[PDB]
Amino acid sequence: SVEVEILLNDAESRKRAEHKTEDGKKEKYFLFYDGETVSGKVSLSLKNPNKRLEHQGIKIEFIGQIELYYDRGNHHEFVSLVKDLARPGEITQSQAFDFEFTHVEKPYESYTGQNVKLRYFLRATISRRLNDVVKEMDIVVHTLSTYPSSIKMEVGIEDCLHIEFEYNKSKYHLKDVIVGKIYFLSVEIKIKHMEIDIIKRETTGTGPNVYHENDTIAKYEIMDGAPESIPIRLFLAGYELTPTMRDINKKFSVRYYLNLVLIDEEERRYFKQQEVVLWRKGD
Repeated sequence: SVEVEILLNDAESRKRAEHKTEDGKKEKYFLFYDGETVSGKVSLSLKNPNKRLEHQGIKIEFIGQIELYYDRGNHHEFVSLVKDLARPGEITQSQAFDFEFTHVEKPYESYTGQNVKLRYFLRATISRRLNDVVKEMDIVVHTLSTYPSSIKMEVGIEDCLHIEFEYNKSKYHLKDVIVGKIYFLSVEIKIKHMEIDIIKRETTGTGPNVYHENDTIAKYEIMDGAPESIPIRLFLAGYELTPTMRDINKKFSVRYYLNLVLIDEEERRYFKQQEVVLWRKGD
């Protein structure tokens, strides 16, 4: 019947960004920042040159929403712009409709998680008696930040095991290098195994319940039994990372931790973790 296309102005002049979809594929989408105008045209193409198409209105929407997987039908839209493009009538010929949303709120970064998703899109809808012809084009949003000593964390019993991990920042951008050192200051118990992890914690809070998903992004092992310091360098740019996302519209958080892990000879596990705020540096 109809083929609806959504075409952005300055299409081939604007930046695209890679973003992983719920499946696992990484597609490229038009990248927008907070505030930016979103404009273009909704293109209608009559499959049958020779045939009207009746409708109860054509409209374009800019929507920003949070979708919780434990409540999948119930979208939480945080920004909705609606611009009606046509009154009910009929299309008797392929044609396009201009649209512009000036000043578009996009407070949060796009996120495709484990129990939750935050996406922006344009939706063009042709209302009809039977079923609406609906067309959605996702667009991706990024949030840039700008920022400016030593941070320490330690693990193990009292007299018999004291390990100290020291690193340069409490904040890192997504291409940064975590520069630190492991100090073995006391080792009366044999150490069977030790590692530094970077962990992504996704916290989704849907209804009375909160769900929690830990994802180990990077696992850096500390070798062979002769524990002196050992310098640590974790290269963030090698990993799939997103900025820290704190309490996004009180629906979910994505936070990152350095997780110090120590397994002794009696097989006792010693854990310590500390939050590092990730952020996106503007290119």
